[PDB]
Amino acid sequence: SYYDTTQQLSLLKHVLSEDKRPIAFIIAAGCPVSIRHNDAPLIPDVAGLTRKISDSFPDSLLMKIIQNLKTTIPNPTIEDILSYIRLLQQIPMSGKIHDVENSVINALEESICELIEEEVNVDLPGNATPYHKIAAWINSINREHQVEIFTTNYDLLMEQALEELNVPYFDGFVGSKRAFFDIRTIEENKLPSRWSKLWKLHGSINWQLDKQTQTIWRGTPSKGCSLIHPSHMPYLVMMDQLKLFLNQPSAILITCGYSYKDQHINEVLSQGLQTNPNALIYGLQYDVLENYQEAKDMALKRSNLILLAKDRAIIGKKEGEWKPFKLGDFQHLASFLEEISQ
Amino acid sequence: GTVQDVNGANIRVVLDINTISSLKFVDGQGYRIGQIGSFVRIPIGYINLFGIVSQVGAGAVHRWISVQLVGEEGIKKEFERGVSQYPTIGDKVHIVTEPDLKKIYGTQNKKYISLGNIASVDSIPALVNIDTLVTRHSAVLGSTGSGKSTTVTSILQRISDMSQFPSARIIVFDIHGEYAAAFKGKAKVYKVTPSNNELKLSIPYWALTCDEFLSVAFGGLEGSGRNALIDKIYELKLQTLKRQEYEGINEDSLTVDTPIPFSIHKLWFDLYRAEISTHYVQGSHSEENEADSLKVVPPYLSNRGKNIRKPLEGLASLLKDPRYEFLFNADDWSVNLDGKTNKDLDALLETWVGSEESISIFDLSGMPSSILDTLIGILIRILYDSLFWSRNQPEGGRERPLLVVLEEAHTYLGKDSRGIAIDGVRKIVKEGRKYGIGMMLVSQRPSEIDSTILSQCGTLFALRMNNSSDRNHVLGAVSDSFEGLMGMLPTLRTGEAIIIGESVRLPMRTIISPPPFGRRPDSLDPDVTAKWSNNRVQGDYKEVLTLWRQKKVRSQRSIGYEADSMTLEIEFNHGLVYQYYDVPETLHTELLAAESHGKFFNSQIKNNYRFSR
Amino acid sequence: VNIDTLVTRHSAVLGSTGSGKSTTVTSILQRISDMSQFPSARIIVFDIHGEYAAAFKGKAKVYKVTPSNNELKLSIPYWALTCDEFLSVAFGGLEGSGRNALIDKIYELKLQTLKRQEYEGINEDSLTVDTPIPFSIHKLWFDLYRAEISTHYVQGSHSEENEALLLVQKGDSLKVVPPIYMPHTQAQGATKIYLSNRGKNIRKPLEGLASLLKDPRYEFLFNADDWSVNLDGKTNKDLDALLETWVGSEESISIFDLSGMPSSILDTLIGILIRILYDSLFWSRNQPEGGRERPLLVVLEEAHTYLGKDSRGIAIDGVRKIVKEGRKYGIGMMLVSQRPSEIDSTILSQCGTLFALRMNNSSDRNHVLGAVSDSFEGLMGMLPTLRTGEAIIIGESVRLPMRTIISPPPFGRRPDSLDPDVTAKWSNNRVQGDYKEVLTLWRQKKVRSQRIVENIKRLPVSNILSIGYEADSMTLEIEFNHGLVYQYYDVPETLHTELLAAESHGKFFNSQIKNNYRFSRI
Amino acid sequence: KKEFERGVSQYPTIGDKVHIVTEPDLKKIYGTQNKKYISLGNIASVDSIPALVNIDTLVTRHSAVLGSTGSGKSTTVTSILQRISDMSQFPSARIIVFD
Repeated sequence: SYYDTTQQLSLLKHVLSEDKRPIAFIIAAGCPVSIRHNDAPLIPDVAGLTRKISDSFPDSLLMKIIQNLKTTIPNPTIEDILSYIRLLQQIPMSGKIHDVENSVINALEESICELIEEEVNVDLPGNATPYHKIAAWINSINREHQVEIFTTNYDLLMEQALEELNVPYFDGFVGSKRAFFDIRTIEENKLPSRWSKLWKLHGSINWQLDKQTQTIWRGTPSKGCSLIHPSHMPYLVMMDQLKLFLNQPSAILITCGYSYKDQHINEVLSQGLQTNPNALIYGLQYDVLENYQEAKDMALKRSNLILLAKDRAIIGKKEGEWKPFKLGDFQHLASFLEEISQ
Repeated sequence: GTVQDVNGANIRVVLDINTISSLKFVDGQGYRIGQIGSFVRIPIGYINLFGIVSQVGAGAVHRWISVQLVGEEGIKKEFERGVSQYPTIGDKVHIVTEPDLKKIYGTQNKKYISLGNIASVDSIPALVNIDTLVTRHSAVLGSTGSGKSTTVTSILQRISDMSQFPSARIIVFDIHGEYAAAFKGKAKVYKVTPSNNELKLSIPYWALTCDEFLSVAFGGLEGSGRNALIDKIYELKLQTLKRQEYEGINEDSLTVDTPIPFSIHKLWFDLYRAEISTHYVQGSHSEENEADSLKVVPPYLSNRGKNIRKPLEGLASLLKDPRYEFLFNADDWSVNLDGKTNKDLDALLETWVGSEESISIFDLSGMPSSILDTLIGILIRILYDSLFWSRNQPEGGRERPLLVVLEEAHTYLGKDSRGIAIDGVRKIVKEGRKYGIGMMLVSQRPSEIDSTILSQCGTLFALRMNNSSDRNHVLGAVSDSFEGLMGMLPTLRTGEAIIIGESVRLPMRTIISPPPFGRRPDSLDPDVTAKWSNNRVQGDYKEVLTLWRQKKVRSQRSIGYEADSMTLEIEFNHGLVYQYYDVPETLHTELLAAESHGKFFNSQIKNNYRFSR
Repeated sequence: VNIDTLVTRHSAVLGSTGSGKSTTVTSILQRISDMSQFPSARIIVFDIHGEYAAAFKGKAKVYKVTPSNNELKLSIPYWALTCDEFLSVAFGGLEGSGRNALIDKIYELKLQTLKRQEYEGINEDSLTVDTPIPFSIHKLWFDLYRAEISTHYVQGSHSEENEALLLVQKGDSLKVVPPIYMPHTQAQGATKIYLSNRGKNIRKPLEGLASLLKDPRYEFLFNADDWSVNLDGKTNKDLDALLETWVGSEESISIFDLSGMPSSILDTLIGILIRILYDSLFWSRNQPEGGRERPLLVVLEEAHTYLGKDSRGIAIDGVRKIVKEGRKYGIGMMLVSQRPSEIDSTILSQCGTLFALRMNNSSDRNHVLGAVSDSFEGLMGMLPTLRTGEAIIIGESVRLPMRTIISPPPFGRRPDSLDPDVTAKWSNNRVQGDYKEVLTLWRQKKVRSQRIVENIKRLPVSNILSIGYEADSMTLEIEFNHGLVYQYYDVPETLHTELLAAESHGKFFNSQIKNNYRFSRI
Repeated sequence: KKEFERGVSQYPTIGDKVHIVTEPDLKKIYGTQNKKYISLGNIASVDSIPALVNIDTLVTRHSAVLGSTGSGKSTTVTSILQRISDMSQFPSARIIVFD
């Protein structure tokens, strides 16, 4: 019927105040858009980027691609159009359906990647950002188990904020000039207690492909050679580590700004929750609860996750609502974390 | 948490979870690791062996706890006392979650009444059968700072629902008169000098036994005066029987304890005229040789003078004392010079235990402390005799049981108390089990009450008790001792209680649900800071002297008014009446047109004119 | 379980109030006194709350205080008591010369009775105050009360022939009414009348005895039905009939229901009964009616209220004497209590067998552990977690201390006191009452109204077991279970005629007749 | 963050943390917003905290002063009477002393 916010907040503070249970973070596009340097948001989300690409790009020939995507799929985003372009470029004689030369689609893809790389790269504003506040919270407690951070974005705000307060982090790559990716150190998982690691699921802009042996590496951000691709084997390196951490007994994972639209991530989370009875994931849904039916399906099927919104909440596979939750947004979550820290 | 020991009635656990200890949540509800007030559950095959936690820490040997076994379930039947097989090593002990607690705290009987919410979770009810609460006994023990009035009044009001208890009958022997605001309109009020809406308590003295008459009126006569009083009482009873015919009463079987009125003012007049007036002619003491009765004024010396002049003088002084008005000057039982009253004692009984309400509040606040024990004994004995001698009719105590609550009983039920009230209480406790008369004790110093009388109470209401003597004395009277409940006594919040007895299936340390707003018991004590904060105004002690000489509390002097009388009147809450004098009518006319009903009053009428409450 | 040691070496049943010890005791008594196996059983129960009469419907005689349908009336003649117990019951233990005066009067009355009525083996030489010889108490009260108030007509001599009675009130001996005497006045002009010069200081005790005689609560003591004493000292029956009715009836179990007795003399009366039974079974230990040829068992309920450490009552002496000496004369004992910490340790230690039920607190468990002689650490740690109806038998009557489940009693034999029900009475709609009638009953000190029909003939058939009615009085009589009989007054013929033709016996009664008509339980 | 009230709610468990009380917390405990309470002195530990005592219940419920003759009970009684009968705050005080 009615669930009291105070009890849930107290339980969250209690579990966050204990260093025995390892913690994880999921930072989707909803957190980065919550910070605005100007009146407008500093970086718009996937919808904003898709709108900008559509308004910036005859235009009818380009729009035929979105029409073809909409024929069998809903309103496509940047990821959907990128996947379609990559699939078309996989087959040499695939542009005959649209009858547009043999390299116009590749030129459009290059223009799109240049546009997204130029748009996403921006310097962080002053120390009032929630990212700096979370980084400060990282050093607050001397946890014996490092906290893991998973990001689905593309920018470099996380590492900038972390290094602004001198906290170590590790993304798999080791090196100063080429940063050759290592698999042995990731598989060994023998790291010091003070060493935390930040894992990039969808890649970053500084990631580059050296071609030749198809080896990926990170370094100075260049133009063209980017691995922004969400799904397009580093991706398995992300997924197996995430799954292995989910199955650790007495593990807690928190998410913010994630709309449950990524089916594969939702499937992985559901599989991990079913596999591990001791796992626990807190979903901080945004806007209204009705906006994510997959969240309701996961809550009904899996009883190890709790979903809370600004108006309604479902705890233990039991539908309900508050009895008059600002924590849905990233700013209030960061404020909660910092007042716990003090 | 897996049990690794069986020690008769206290098992010990060795938890294997490294550091769970953080409100281990199951199915969206957060259970805690073994706490003081939590419940345990050790599964053995098919039956669920439950338990209650008593002590935590090194006191059990850290990872050892002191678990106490209470009960277990049969074949999915219910919560049963008496285990089948105490668990051994190898099985993990689980906890009683919220639904499991509901099942344990669930009852199929509709006589069970939900009295509140468990302190653990505010949803699970305390199903309490009210038959046990009224039929056996009750007792309320705790410190005054724990809020005893609130919990007691809440229990009484919940017990008295018109839809749930249409045949209720509750008598509260409150001494401070603090329950008038508690049930303003749901209970009658009986005082000595009521003001607005209360009935006036009246006690016919001739309806009591001879021993009570000797104790209260005669002051404890035992020699010649007592026997003369016996002779006079027998003669007066015979004269009353002869003058007026009483059904079932004649000159054949006139007993000493006969509740038939006899002249007492005339008796005092005779006992004064037989020892005051002088015989006109010596040798004879004739009544015609003189050398009022209702009025206390009395008119060779008379040879029939008694040696009870001092008791007679005491009786005469009592007859004029205003505090004895409710004792000797009952309205409908005012004994005429020939022993004739407008009404009978059946009218008194109908007025007391036959009103249209379910709860009746009788207050002895104005009673003198000189014979209060005898008065309490008289009231209890009158109720018991009325509902026992008429217990064969459906109007007796059996067919509509009664519950009498006695507060601050440690002064009248002490270890060495030899009064008449304690005898009546013992008689009730030993006989009313079939007669269906309930009793509930209220006190704030349990260490003084007799052990055996408290041991005869069915269910206890344990509040916060900081001193350890009270804890020891209470533990001496409870036969189901759980250290989880035995040690939580001195840290109870103001409003919580521990209910242990036959009225609950399991010992519940629940929360006394507060009574609805507007019904909160509180005696009308003066406000020290409010009274002492006002500036000094001129006084008139001549009126005080006149009142003291006259021994009268009535002076000679909603916004009402009377321009001829120049007395503006403003009324406060709770039935308070004020009469501000020397107030020009224009001021009150402006006040009636000021705001609505306030401000102006405190602004000008509060501290400028002599008032009268 | 051995039965010879269970009786000769005494027993005890201890448990908590929630452990259902009553069912265990009932089952044990039913099993021991089986007609098929033990045709010559002999059991006496000192029921206090009257919760055992219900269990034994027709298997045992019941001696209550006020009979209603078929139970007898308990009656203990006052002349069967000894001098000390009689003094402690009537006068409350006078210590002055009044005790000597009363003893002399008892001796004189007993001598006169022996002269009037011949008795075997008793003469003026072998007569003691202790001898149970009937004698009138009303005559004694009359004599002693008249020898203290009445004034002699002539001064100097205060003989009975000088009665200065104003004429009017001659007075009656059987009745409590005292005679009236003229006031003492030796002044000139009128006759000189002097008060009695032999009056003792026993006016108040005599007034108390008169009040006790007039009190209906002491009918079983001072108004025995077949053992009432006339002024000449003659009774309808003798003590042999009482003894035969107590421990010689055709029923194996006799139950004394002491619920309605006064609470201030219960200890003394229990001591009286114990002493009478012990003496009767001791002085005749050679005859076939004695204890040796037919052992007797005494069951005492709530033993913690009379066998305390510092109890000054009389029952404790009798209990100690039985426990110490019944092994030879064949008199057993069986103490039942729900508070072992109150029973005297020197008494609890001599009980051969212990039936330890579930105990909650620690004091009782510690006392039981201290008062045991055969303990196994495995079983004794199980005491606070015993199932309801399960017992741990320990003592000399078993080969090994074993944990048993007592066989439940047969259906319709579950003990249950007829305590009035709170829910039914409290939930019923309130009706008008008769204040005048209850006031008259209270003044009269009687429990029977005037409008009670005498001899209504009933017919066979919440449950209804019988139905009776009358057309002349128009009063309905409905008989329920447990011996309850009700009498509803002023009922039209239509209601009960329709009820007799209804589908069942009930429901409609609760629908229309239950709470509309004034009734009176008989 | 409401106030300090007598009576506990949930008892602690093994392994919990115990903390020393600092003077601000002592002020939070011994400090109250009720206007009836008046200051009679300071705590033994630190003199900053005032000793707030109810005055209406002290007068009406009952009182008592018990102590040895060498402990200066007369001075304490004089101080209490002077503080209770302050004219600025209580201009209508009425006290009778049977010296």
